[PDB]
Amino acid sequence: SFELLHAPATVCGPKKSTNLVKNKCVNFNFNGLTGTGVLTESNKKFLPF
Amino acid sequence: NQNAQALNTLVKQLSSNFGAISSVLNDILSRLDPPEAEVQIDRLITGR
Amino acid sequence: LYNSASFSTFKCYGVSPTKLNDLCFTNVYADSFVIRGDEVRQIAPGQTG
Amino acid sequence: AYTNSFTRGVYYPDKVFRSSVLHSTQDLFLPFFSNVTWFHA
Ligand SMILES: *[C@@H]1O[C@H](CO)[C@@H](O)[C@H](O)[C@H]1NC(C)=O
Repeated sequence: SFELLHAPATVCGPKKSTNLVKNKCVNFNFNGLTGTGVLTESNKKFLPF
Repeated sequence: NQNAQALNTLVKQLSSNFGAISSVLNDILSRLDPPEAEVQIDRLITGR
Repeated sequence: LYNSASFSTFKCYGVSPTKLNDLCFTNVYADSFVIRGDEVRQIAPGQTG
Repeated sequence: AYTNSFTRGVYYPDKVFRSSVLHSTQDLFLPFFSNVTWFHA
C-alpha cells in the first residue's frame, strides 16, 4: 500500500541521478516532482523543513 | 477590476480535479497506463 | 518483482506496474498472510465474500 | 482557572512555501477568543 501525502517522500524509485544545469530550458523530475523549465538560483528563503 | 477577476478565476480553475485523481495531468501521465490514464484525462479535459 | 515471472497475480490499482519503478512515494506498507485459492479474487476493493 | 485565548495558536497547515498571498485553508485550529483552562501547579 502506497500513499500520496504532504510530507517529503522517503522510499523512492531507484535510478541513477545526474548533475543539474542552470539557465537552460531542460526537463527534470526532482524525486517525483516532474516538470519543465529554466532552473535558476533563487533569492527566497525556505523554512528548513 | 472585472477583467482581473475573470482572469484570476480562469487561472484558479486549473487547480481542480473535476473528479479525476489529481489536478495536474503530469502526475496522471507519470503513474498511469495510457488506456487507464485517458479515463482521468477525459474528465479533466471536460472540466477545463 | 514485475519480471519475477513467478507470481500468479500482480494487479495494481493506483498505479501502473510498469511505471511503478519510476515513481517516488512518501511511505509504503506491506501485509502478508496465507489464503486458499478460490478467494484470492476477494482481495480487491468493492468486493464481498 | 479560566482565561481567554487571544489570537494565538496557529500553525503552518502545510509545507508548500508561499509569500505575499492570502491563502485560505480549512483545518483544526484554536477558535479565536476561546475558553481555555488555567491548570495551576
Ligand atoms: C468559560 O466557561 C466558564 C464555565 O463556568 C464560564 O463561567 C465563563 O463565563 C466562560 N468564559 C466566558 C468568556 O464566557
